Amino acid sequence: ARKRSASPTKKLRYVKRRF
Amino acid sequence: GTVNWSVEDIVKGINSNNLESQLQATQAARKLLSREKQPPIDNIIRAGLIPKFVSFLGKTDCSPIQFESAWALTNIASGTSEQTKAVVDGGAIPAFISLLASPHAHISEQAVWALGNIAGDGSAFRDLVIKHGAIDPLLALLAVPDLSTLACGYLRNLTWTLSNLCRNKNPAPPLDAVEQILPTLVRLLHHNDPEVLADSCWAISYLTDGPNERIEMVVKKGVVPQLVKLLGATELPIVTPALRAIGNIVTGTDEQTQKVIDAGALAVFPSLLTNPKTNIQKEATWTMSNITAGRQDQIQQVVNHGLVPFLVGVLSKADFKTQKEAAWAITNYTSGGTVEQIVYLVHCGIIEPLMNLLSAKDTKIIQVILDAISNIFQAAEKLGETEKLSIMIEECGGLDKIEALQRHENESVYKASLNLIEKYF
Repeated sequence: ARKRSASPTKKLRYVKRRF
Repeated sequence: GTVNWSVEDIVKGINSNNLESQLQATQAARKLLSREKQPPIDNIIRAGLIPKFVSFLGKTDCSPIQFESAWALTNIASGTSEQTKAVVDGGAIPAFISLLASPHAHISEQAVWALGNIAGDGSAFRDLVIKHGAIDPLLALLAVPDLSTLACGYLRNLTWTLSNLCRNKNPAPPLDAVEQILPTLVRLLHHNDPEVLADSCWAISYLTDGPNERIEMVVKKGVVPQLVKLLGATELPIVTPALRAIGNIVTGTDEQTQKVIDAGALAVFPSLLTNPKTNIQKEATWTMSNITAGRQDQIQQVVNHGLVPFLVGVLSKADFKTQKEAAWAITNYTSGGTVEQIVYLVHCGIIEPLMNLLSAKDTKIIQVILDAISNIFQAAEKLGETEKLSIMIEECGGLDKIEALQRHENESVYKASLNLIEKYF
């Protein structure tokens, strides 16, 4: 019984445009 | 006035040595870059305007052009990695860091936003923003007796930028930067604004997505109880990151997992394991799978909270990804549990859903289910009740599935099914 880490996030860039 | 300008007109205005014409052209560029559909970022870059905007960032004598250029550069940096790189190559990082200390709150906020975009590009630009010394002024902006005195949007932008400074791995953020940011992050995690809470939880989830030492850095600040409280929140944007953080924490040592259990987390899982949002169910079942991989006393606390029936329910009906997480949880339970805990698991009705899941196409879930069945059979051997379990599996129709898997393409499934049928059937 080993611990299983989270799967890789597919969103690699988090950015926001100011409207 | 400054609406619907051509890039040619913007360039003509910015190339003039009239600061007011430059300001109006920069505002026109900002408005062009703030349009809903397809802002012409590439045209602005190709016109060579980024160096001009970066230079304007330093016009302390003209705060409006500072603000307009900061907004324009923020929006350029919000695009592709190449466009963010174009902003960085113009020297914008130190100029924005210098603007963080501006006496004009809107300019400081815009600089926070721009640095957030730059750091959100990835780990390289994140660490470069850190090396230029952004953390100290960013945190100084939050060194106030009561966060409620700050403007809501200002505080939200600061929280989001800090979260981006905690984001990404390979490599993870520098340890000293994490230690510098964490106290303010806990303070924000105790704020009342839903967006600030959501972004603080996302930051904590980033920081806990790593080895046990990072998890320890986080849990030694005492955040786990607050994370559990937020796990119990009504707003999904808060519950989702809180749940990811708790799951990350329980991927660590048994003592960190026990800190999660001591804070009352299990009491929330009846709702989480029945949550109408599939992602919450999947993440909660994965968290449960990592908790059942712990000590026998931790498995026993899972039992006492009445969560085994909820695992049976998720195994019986749920999205296949959630059912796969539930199969993992059952296999870990049977691997680490006592004989009494395993027979309790069987008494709750695990066998029928577990057998019904052997009809799936995924090989790994089949292997996991067969391992769990082997563990349950070992438990029944120590009790001399293997025949009752064999009858329970045969009446369910699982013997058919196992003798069919005997002909499976994978070697491990083949051998495990044959071992089960040779040893117990």
